[PDB]
Amino acid sequence: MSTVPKYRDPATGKTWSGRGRQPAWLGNDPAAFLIQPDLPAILE
Repeated sequence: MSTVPKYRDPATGKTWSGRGRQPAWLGNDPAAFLIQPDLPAILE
């Protein structure tokens, strides 16, 4: 494992990571579906 998700579509649950060919759902407003640290990165 060497990469991590960056975006997640709220309509279908699909994900992307800022690498390779960009998704079709990405091509409208990137800020709407970005993944964010809603909880600390020190949790399991």
